[PDB]
Amino acid sequence: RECISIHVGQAGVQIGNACWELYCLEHGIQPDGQMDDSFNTFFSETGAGKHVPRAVFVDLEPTVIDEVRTGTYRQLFHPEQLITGKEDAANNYARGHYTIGKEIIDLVLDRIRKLADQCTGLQGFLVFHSFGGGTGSGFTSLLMERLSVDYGKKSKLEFSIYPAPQVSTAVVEPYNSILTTHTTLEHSDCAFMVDNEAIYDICRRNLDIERPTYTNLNRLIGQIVSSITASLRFDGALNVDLTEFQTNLVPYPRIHFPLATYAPVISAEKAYHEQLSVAEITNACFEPANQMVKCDPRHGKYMACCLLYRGDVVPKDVNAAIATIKTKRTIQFVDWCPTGFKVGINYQPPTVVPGGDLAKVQRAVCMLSNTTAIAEAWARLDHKFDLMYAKRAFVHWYVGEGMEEGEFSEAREDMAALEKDYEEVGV
Amino acid sequence: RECISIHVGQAGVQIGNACWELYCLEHGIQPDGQMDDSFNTFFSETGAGKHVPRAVFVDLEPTVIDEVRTGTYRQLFHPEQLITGKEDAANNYARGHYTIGKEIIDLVLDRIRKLADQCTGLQGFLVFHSFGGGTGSGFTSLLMERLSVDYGKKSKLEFSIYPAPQVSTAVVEPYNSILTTHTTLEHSDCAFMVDNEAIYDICRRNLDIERPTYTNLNRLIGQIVSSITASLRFDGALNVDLTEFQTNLVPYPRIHFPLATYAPVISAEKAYHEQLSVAEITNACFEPANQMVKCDPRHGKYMACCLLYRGDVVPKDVNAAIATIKTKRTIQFVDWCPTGFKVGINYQPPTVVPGGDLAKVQRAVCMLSNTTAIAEAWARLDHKFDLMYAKRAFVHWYVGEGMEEGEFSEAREDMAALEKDYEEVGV
Amino acid sequence: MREIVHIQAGQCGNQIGAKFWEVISDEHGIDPTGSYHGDSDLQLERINVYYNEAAGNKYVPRAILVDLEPGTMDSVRSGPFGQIFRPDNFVFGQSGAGNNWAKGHYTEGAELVDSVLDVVRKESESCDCLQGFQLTHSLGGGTGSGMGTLLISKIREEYPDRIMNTFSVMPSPKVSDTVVEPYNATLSVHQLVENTDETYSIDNEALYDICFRTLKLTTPTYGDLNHLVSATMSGVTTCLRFPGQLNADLRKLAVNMVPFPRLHFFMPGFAPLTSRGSQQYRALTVPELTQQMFDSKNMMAACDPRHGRYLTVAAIFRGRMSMKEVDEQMLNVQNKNSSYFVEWIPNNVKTAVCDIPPRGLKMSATFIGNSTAIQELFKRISEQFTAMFRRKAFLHWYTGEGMDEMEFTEAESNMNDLVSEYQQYQ
Amino acid sequence: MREIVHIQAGQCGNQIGAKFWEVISDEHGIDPTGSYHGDSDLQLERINVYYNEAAGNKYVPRAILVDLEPGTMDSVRSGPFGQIFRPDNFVFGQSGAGNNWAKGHYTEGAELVDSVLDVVRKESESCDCLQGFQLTHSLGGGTGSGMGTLLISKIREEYPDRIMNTFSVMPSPKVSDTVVEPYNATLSVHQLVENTDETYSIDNEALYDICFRTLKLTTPTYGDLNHLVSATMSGVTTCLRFPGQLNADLRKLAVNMVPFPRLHFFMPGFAPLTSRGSQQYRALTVPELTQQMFDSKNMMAACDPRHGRYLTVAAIFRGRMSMKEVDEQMLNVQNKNSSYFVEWIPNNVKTAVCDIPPRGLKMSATFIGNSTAIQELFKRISEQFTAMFRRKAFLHWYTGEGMDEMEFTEAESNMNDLVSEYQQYQ
Ligand SMILES: Nc1nc2c(ncn2[C@@H]2O[C@H](COP(=O)(O)CP(=O)(O)OP(=O)(O)O)[C@@H](O)[C@H]2O)c(=O)[nH]1
Ligand SMILES: Nc1nc2c(ncn2[C@@H]2O[C@H](COP(=O)(O)CP(=O)(O)OP(=O)(O)O)[C@@H](O)[C@H]2O)c(=O)[nH]1
Ligand SMILES: Nc1nc2c(ncn2[C@@H]2O[C@H](COP(=O)(O)OP(=O)(O)OP(=O)(O)O)[C@@H](O)[C@H]2O)c(=O)[nH]1
Ligand SMILES: Nc1nc2c(ncn2[C@@H]2O[C@H](COP(=O)(O)OP(=O)(O)OP(=O)(O)O)[C@@H](O)[C@H]2O)c(=O)[nH]1
Repeated sequence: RECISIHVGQAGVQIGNACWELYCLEHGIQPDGQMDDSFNTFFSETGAGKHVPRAVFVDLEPTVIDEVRTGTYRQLFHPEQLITGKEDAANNYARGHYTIGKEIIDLVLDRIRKLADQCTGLQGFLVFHSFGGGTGSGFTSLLMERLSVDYGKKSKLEFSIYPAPQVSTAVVEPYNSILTTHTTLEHSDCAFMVDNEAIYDICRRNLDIERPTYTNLNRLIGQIVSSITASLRFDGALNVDLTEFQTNLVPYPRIHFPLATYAPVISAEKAYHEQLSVAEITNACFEPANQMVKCDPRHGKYMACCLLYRGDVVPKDVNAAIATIKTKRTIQFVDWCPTGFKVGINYQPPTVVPGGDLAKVQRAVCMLSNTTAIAEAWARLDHKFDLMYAKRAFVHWYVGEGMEEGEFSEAREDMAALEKDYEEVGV
Repeated sequence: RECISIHVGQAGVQIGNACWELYCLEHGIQPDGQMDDSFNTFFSETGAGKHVPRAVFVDLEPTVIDEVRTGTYRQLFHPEQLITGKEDAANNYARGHYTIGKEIIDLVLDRIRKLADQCTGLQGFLVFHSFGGGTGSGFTSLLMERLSVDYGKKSKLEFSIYPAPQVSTAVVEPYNSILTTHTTLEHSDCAFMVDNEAIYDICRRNLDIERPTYTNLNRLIGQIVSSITASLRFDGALNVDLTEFQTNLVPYPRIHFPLATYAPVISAEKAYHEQLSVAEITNACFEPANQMVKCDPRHGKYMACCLLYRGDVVPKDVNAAIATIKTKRTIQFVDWCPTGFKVGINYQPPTVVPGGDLAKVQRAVCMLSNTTAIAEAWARLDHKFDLMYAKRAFVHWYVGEGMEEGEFSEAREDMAALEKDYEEVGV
Repeated sequence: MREIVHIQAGQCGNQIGAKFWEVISDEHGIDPTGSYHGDSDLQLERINVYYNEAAGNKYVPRAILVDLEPGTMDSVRSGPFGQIFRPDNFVFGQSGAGNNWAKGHYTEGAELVDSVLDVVRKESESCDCLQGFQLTHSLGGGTGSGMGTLLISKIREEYPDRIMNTFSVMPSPKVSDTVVEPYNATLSVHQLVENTDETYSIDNEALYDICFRTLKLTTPTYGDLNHLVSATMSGVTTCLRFPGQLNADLRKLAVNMVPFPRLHFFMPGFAPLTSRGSQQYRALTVPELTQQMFDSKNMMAACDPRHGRYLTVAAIFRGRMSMKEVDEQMLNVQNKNSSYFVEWIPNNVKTAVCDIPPRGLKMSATFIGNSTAIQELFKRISEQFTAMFRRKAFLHWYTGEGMDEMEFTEAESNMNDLVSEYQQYQ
Repeated sequence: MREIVHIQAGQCGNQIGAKFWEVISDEHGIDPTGSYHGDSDLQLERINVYYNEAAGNKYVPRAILVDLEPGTMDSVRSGPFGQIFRPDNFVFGQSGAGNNWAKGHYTEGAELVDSVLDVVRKESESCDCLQGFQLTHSLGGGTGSGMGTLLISKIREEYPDRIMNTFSVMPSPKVSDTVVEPYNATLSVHQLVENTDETYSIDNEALYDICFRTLKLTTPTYGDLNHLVSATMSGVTTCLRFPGQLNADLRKLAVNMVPFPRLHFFMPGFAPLTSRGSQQYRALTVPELTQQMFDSKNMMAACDPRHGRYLTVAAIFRGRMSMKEVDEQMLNVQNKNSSYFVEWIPNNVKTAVCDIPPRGLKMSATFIGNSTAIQELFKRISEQFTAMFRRKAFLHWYTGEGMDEMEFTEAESNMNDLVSEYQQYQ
């Protein structure tokens, strides 16, 4: 079992330096780069007593790359993998895909192929990016189209950071997301979304951290994406590989946007006072405010969800928990897939970063759940997009790059084509 | 009973230093050259308390001879037997047979005759070479023509390494084999073929050795040619001499190319967990992937095969094994020779090299089986030869040596003359 | 003499089979390395019916372990008796099935069947005369359900007269550890109902319920559940492993339990079942076991037998006991509860006894019953199959592997037929 | 046994050859003075194939250094291993060529050829049996281009059967360090294509591009470039210098790589190539080197191999390694990329291995390839030749030395023919 990761844009490298911070701590790998089969899916054996990561951090702006090259994890990452551009995308899907993308995709694609040649058990890929940025929206759309025509059959996990309803970092981020989703729809097998404001109230309420940064955020997101691949690393009573999440979550080829939520998220002083068990965590993840995406689940119906656990958790009490959750009438499962449960257990417990706000817990759980609760978000993104598209605002840059109103018009009706079938299956 | 061996080319000396490694260990001969009738057929009595081998390692390139002279088996081999040339054949049948061969064959032929004079029970000869090389194709063709006119009646065992279907060390090796086979057809009594890639999957699958070298290969091939002559060395319930393989394998004077296969080939840790018996080895050797030549036996029919065993093996269970193999309809024997079975038993068990990957077994079996499964190989070698012969590629060196298109045309039609009678007897 | 070859398809098949060799090796007295240290000479006669004699007084089993993921082979190899298995039988691919019946049956499994078919040719030739194949798989998932049922079809083409006994664990409504259970179950039973002459339907709901009422286990893991099902697999194949006053072959139960060729889905069960805290207060006599034998909550199936009628049942007792009180007990259960037995058969009970019980116990037995209560299990999964199939949900991945929706409709035609077969004789 | 005589014509020839004795002397363990201090006895056998034994356990090379300016001889004499060379081989005139092919080939060089021809008579007689001549020159300029190719014709008249190997570096369009490059190149290749049986076409652009991508050298001088090309000259002549499992003579590559007498322009290359800042983060295994072996930006020629098709290639590995994984790797490059190989040959790959690697490294290899991509280099220089020749620019100096414009037209007839020869087999 092997899988190659790729991080794009400002959002990717903050996920890169954080998510790889705990992997080397999980396998007992010191930061210098050295200390039997669990680390094979993310670290190769470089001759004798040295490792190297299976990742590519591409970014147009080198302001993040030189920081990592001059950071503390210098001896770990390959200097060739830290790819550098020439100039930033400027929150332009057109500039990050067509002008700046084409003159560097020939180097990035050849770099991906030569690393994939020596692989033998390459299960798939996982992409880290954000449609609200320029490099994460433009350059990621280029490689996904160019590698899908090459490989195609292999799986892909798109970990994209989406915009919030009222919170927003930029103004052109609807234009970045509306264009790239037209290309990401047909080639991305499954994309797990993340919201920026959804993390804000989580740490404020549960972790009671009133001045964190991205380093606290990405440490949690890095732990979330470590649990989904934890079955392949360490042994488990009921293991699941990378192809398991492609079938039991994507019933239709275009409806491939599951929500995500994670629990328990308890502070240090609060962990000793709170009783850790299977019942409260199994109820906490289905709680609507405890999600990584601010979308009302009660406005729709759930299609299917997977209950992947960690640590010494017996398989019986988890079956009783999902059985009790089925009886709760506060939620409502759709009649098209009522038995949409997928239990999973792993023996290796959750790790802990030294000095981090997250506390040690003997058991944890991660959730990916397909539902019709995302259609209200796309409806909101279309309405706010119509305000700017009507006035033709922030359009002279894209056509100044080379685009035109045609693909902008095709991108608008594509969401309308996505609005109808989410409401149809929601019946 | 005596027999004289000769090794030619790079292929011969790696078989020479390996096959003679276990003979001196079989007879309790230390590497220094010293310690009653079993060793007489391969080792003479050198006055008192010293031996000398009955072999000649001829080679045009002395890069292997000085290694053996500076090797660990220095005191064993006679210094006159290690014949050296002046310059390599350069993968040229013409240069190794006509220019460089004639100025040294007068010394080699006189050396063979003076050693053969003191013999009294010289049964025949056995040649180790490879048509894919220059020295093994050019020089071996010279001596075989020149000694056959002299002796003629005596038998000959041509142990030639052939090219694989897709694997190949060189590009001119079809030109080396197509020319030398025109001369080897009429004078060679019987030639047991070996394929290079056929050994690769054997050790990979059975012995589970994922980085061996030629030293592991030739240790197996040296053990194979030790078992075929084991009846003459040690006593046996049903002995067979060198002339036995001339009659029961060569029904026609031109169809004299039997396949070969050997079993059991089990590792050290795998030997204890697997039961060694007569039934599975008698089924394992007839398995098509368990052969030393990658050729489908189901595409033709078997003419005759000999079941020569080793170790403490009673004569009754071996008769039941071949009787059961006759009942299996997965194979199909030819109607022209239905009773093509030749059982043979020997009391002396298989030996073991210290540190070698091969494990100790109380019983073993070696096989030489004539069949029509080789005609697809000659058909393949003719088709690939026609691709280069059409463009007249790699021809200016041979005519630069002295050859011409005439003998090349006579060599092409000779295989066509060989293709028709293999298909005729296959009916 | 009457050898059996163990096959272990799927993840559950490897784990359920690893415990089968665990328990029977104890009563036979086999070392973890492979040597023999048994106490009685009777254990040495019929060792050949499951093991192969080897050098150094060593013994090796005929376990054909097959799976599509290498994790199960490494874990079983590091088990208590992982080293006793021969290494060449551990054939395995690289990529898992991902709970897809189409991959492991047409595309991903076909690359592996050519490697295992040649292995069983070697093991089938080593034995004197094979009696029947003891396969173990699970309807849940794609590997054991897809690739396991494939070689059932291929082996039946070779042996159209030998016995094909399979211990198939099925899904359940409340216990649903996988979303693709009804589709994998519906396609597998289409082949198992036609090819295999015997089938032991096991349900995980009963395995959780059986350990609550009587064992009182507060933290029962998978290892605790495997001990229950492994004892039933050992109890059925005990008469042809030790002598007894009335020995019943595996085929002698098939002739008595299978009145029609498709009607072969059996109800497994086991006795005695007592916790460590109440072992002294229970009587080990035959009247105590027989009442607990046909109890409504004893078998390894969630369906209530009170909602059906037994067409035929068997109780292969095991251990030194008087068979007089045995026959009086089997007479009472059929006479006292005659409403729960078919009137068109005079005797629905089979009998068999053995002399040498397992280690630690004195008298025991194993239950095998073909009843009409199992139709409630086949119809509820069909309702789960019918609910999702009518919208063609979770089928586009199947069509990618060369499948078609017509075979799903044909599988439904076999599903609704066999449940009506039970309704006829009810 | 199979001796080689090194010739060094032109300014580049003396410098490129000085580094050749630098690197091979290290692995052989030769003192800067001339003595031997090696660690292994295997280094002492085949020292005669490039050096001559002398008194006091001293050794001297057979380097025929020739040039028309005394500056290159004084600099090489003051080098790291400048004192080891014998002074009598340092023959040299007074006046330079001034980048004129006609002066160093007809008038100025003819005064010097009589002095060097008698020297090779002495060195050719001292050896037991010469194998082939390893010359080094550059098409740029007049000294190495004019006088270097002159003695090629004279020696071939004496030895019409021996091997004449040359490591010729050619000009390039972007890197043009001399105005008379196309005229000097066009007249030189007229003789090299007919006389020499082997030719290694090296381009200075690739030597700059190879040091940018993988070595990451921020200030690479000529000494850094010489280390790359000198290792390829050492790698080709390693099998007949140390023993191995399959030793390939220099002539054995000629028979395999030269399907026609003129078609002998080879593509040199080298591996491993990794910087000091990334040497630790790389695997030295055979699958890692083989992918980098046939990389599009690895060879020492600016022409893209993707724009052509390999007619024949060789990879003489060097170091202890398993040849099993080697053959699978050479099988994959020809099978996975079969479009970039000619269909009218079944196998385009040659193999060879050695046991004793160089100092500091464990496994290595060297590439030699005859492909159709080289025709893009011969045609662009022909356009440079045709652009200036059509106006007879910069030809009056050639006519002063007794030349004629007809020979320039005849050289063009050889130039446009050989590029069409590659077009035939493409
Ligand atoms: N009675 C038992 N049932 C088990 C056991 N292990 C698993 N199972 C049940 O069988 C169900 C599926 O069987 P498996 O665990 O073998 C899934 P499989 O290995 O075939 O596919 P992958 O692991 O995804 O490669 C599973 O959900 C359980 O309900 C066991 O040890 N005993
Ligand atoms: N690969 C290398 N190429 C070199 C080296 N030195 C020079 N050159 C290249 O060869 C080109 C011409 O070769 P030379 O330097 O020998 C000029 P030459 O000495 O023959 O004439 P004069 O110096 O004018 O007497 C030159 O322009 C370079 O492109 C070197 O050390 N290595
Ligand atoms: N949640 C989260 N989002 C991030 C993080 N870093 C960047 N982002 C996202 O990045 C978006 C801003 O655009 P950037 O990704 O920074 O674009 P860029 O890489 O600076 O390049 P340009 O778009 O050309 O300016 C925001 O909308 C964020 O959602 C992070 O650490 N955490
Ligand atoms: N199986 C096996 N084949 C060998 C071995 N040594 C050499 N060969 C064969 O030799 C062939 C290569 O040509 P060589 O026989 O080495 O030719 P050479 O003796 O080096 O002399 P030239 O042909 O002039 O280069 C390959 O095709 C191999 O099949 C060996 O140890 N084992």
